[PDB]
Amino acid sequence: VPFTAIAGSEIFSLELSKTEALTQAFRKSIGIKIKEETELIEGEVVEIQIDRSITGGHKQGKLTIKTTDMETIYELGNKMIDGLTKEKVLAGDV
Amino acid sequence: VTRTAAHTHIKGLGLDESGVAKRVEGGFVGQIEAREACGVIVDLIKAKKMSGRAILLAGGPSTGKTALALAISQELGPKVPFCPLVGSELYSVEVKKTETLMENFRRAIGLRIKETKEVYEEVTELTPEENPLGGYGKTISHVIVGLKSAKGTKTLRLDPTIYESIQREKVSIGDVIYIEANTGAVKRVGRSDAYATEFDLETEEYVPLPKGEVHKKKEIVQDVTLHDLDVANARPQGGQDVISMMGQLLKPKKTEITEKLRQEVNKVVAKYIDQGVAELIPGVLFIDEVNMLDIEIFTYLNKALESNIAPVVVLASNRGMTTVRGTEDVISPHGVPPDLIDRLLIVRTLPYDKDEIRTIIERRATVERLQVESSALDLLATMGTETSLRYALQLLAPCGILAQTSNRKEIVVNDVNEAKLLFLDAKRSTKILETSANY
Amino acid sequence: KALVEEIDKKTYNPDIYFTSLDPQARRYTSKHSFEERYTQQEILQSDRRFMELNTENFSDLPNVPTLLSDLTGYGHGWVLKPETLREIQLSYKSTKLPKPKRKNTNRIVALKKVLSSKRNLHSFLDSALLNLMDKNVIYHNVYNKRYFKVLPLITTCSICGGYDSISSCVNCGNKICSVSCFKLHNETRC
Ligand SMILES: Nc1ncnc2c1ncn2[C@@H]1O[C@H](COP(=O)(O)OP(=O)(O)O)[C@@H](O)[C@H]1O
Ligand SMILES: [Zn+2]
Ligand SMILES: [Zn+2]
Repeated sequence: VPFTAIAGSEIFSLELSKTEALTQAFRKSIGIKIKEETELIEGEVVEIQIDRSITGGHKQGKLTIKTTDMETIYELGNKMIDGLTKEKVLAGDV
Repeated sequence: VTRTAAHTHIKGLGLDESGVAKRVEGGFVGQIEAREACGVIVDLIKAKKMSGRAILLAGGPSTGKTALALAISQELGPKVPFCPLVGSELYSVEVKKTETLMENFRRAIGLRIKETKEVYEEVTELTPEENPLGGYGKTISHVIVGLKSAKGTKTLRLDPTIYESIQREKVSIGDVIYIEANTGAVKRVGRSDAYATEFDLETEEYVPLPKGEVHKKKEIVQDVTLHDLDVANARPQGGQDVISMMGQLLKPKKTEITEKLRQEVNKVVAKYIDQGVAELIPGVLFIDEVNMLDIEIFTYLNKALESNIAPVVVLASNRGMTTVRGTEDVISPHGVPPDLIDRLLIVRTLPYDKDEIRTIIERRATVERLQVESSALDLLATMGTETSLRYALQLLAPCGILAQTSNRKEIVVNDVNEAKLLFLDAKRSTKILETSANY
Repeated sequence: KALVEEIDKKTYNPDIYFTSLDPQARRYTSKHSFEERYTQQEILQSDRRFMELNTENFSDLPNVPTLLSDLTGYGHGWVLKPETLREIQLSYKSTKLPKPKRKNTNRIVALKKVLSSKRNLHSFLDSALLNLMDKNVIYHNVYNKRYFKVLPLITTCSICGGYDSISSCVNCGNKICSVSCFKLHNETRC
């Protein structure tokens, strides 16, 4: 339950009017939590293979994600290759 | 998971054709004259027959002006526009307040427009191929593009601009589109489910296969006011080069609307309504705490009420023989100058009574889903009659808190007196602050 | 991304990124009709499995060679048994009119030579009772030419029937969803 504990002296500003400041405070005092049903693919991805864009199969990109529970391989759909390495990281990354 | 704040206990004036009111109905009890006048006014409003009507009501705090305003707003339905904003919001920063008042008048008046549109949608097959007929390199102007959809496939070629739209969407052969033929551009549903599963993972959504016949046709009806059109026309909507991205990244500010734009929008809306596209409805304007306005507004409204498109406004001042804010000697009843009151009439909103106040408290208990005993209800109502109903209204909920902490579902005299002790009122503070050494 | 971040022009190919912890120390490889998708050995295997699916029990379980020869061009020894044929002369003892109403012609003899002919479709292929093109217009008159898929594939779970949380095996390449099924997949399916 976040609060708004601010003295009323600094209501004046050179970027927000009194009405805008009061409206901002009122709308900040009332919050909303949001639940999003996001997904995951966890597990040790021991290798990241990126095959060429073959005509029959547009991406044969192997990548072996496996947790402690099981051993498994996967496949990249010509969109996630740079998703791994937006920042330069290696395989084996959860 | 509910919140009732001094309202949601009101749902209508509760009248009939013959102007007969109901003593307890729609969250309103009493006020026969006020309810009759409000019913007559809203009946006049519903006919859309006039513009610029005005009225001032004399009502003290807690007498029921805001309740009447909310009830009248709900009388016309959600679709009829309304914008009752605080009287202190006029004094803005980035735009002169008379321009803001014109903007609100522009917002208030309503309209209902419509448009019928067609659209085509995965891609069955694809065959691309006119002559330059001169020194030009070539002339590409037709490509057969597939259109899968679900209920039947109808491939068709159009202007090449649709083809470049296909490349713009970057859709593959197994990709579904949604191409409204009115513009020839592409709206992307996403990828398809048939030529899908080419890989175990895909960040791009597979997207459900489109349902229905490909040559989709529909009609849309939207009720949009004119100020949205003005602000949409003011700023650019497209662009590809630096100007568009910098302007959109730039933060627009509130400006002054030119009257030539008013003439233009009136002309185009008249042209569209004459084709049957749009139908006309007036608006409703309300301002509370009006007596704090200055004399310049109080005298500009003298001519602003003569505007031929200005909808019906309602004027609400609670004070009495007061000078208009910023007037050295212009003192008037309710802080509104006589040369302005010579353009409208006066209603009297009066406070409530004993049985009226006790029924108000009981109904507030009902909407707050709490049970009230006769003794506590009568004590609350009585001390409201001496001083103020709002005291009992704001004591109801903490008394329910005390009852819950006492593991009971009723208010007893103990709870109301405990709330009285732990929570004072204005009257008890009128005789206690003077004996304070520390301010 | 991190603007003007550390990079030494090491690969950075948008469609090439190979790394590992070195348990094998290798790198990436380099150097709508089913008849134009896969080869013929696996479709032959699937047809053999389907022809076994034709076989219902011990009666037809060893009949697979006959079915294979038909397709490619006391349990099954024909319906001739005296415990079936020679007994049926008394099985209709409820009522019947079995009488000889027929002259003596080669049709009457064919009533008996073809009766227990010990003849099959395979013998039909090996005999001249029908010409060569009749078996072709019996076989080819059924099979299609090119239409093999016009709606997508399902790829159901092999053992269970799950629809989500699906995943393939490391080296067997068989569809499955539950990791519980993997316990028997790596034992009988992989
Ligand atoms: N006649 C009435 N019947 C029922 N409730 C009323 C009546 N008049 C006022 N109230 C209630 O009193 C509360 C406060 O009224 P308020 O808006 O302060 O009146 P005013 O606008 O005259 O100051 C409102 O939430 C309203 O529900
Ligand atoms: Zn399974
Ligand atoms: Zn396996």
